[PDB]
Amino acid sequence: KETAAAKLERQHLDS
Amino acid sequence: NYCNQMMKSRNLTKDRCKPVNTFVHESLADVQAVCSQKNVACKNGQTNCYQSYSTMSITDCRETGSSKYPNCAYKTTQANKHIIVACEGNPYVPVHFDASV
Repeated sequence: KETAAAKLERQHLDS
Repeated sequence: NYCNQMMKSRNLTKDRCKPVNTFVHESLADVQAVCSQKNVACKNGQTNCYQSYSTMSITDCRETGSSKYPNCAYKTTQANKHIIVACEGNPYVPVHFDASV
């Protein structure tokens, strides 16, 4: 499903 | 409120209220690039953490005292700080947000 790298991105990235 | 919007929009508070969360307003590559910068220890003693050389644009989301599911309430604080992320894997990418300084 969702990787830890992907999860970190969706939760903390607002580029 | 940006925090209220982004937290539910990003599936963070769609099924409950999260006490706090930090958003980084930088490009993805620029954030991934921190994994080869200043190495420092993580809060748990682990040594796979890195601090950014420069400050970054961030927004801190903190739950007010009058926040209760299903109506979460966040206070929004914008600032520029150094980010600290834990990295792992290949590519060595960030997997955890450790702190802002």
